[PDB]
Amino acid sequence: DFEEYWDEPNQSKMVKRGPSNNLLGHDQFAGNTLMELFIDINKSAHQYL
Amino acid sequence: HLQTSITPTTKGEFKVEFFIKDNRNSTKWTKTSNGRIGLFKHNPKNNK
Repeated sequence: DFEEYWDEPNQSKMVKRGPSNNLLGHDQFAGNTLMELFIDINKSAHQYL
Repeated sequence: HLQTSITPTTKGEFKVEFFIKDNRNSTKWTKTSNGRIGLFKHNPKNNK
């Protein structure tokens, strides 16, 4: 009799988004909207830089 | 979850705005209070 149990804090969801191809970055849900981003130009999505 | 934001506005001045939510789940904040403050040294020669 299968029932679904699971509990992942939304922080884990916000972490599993990983890097971002675009230069806007991923959202840190806090106060006035805040767009964070990490860049390593050697990678593929920012290689053109 | 209460979070205060401090925004530089002018020389000395600053802007303060607050927000709240539920911690483990909520991505939705709703501003509860706000105001402006200024970091100016006063004149304590009219005092007591």
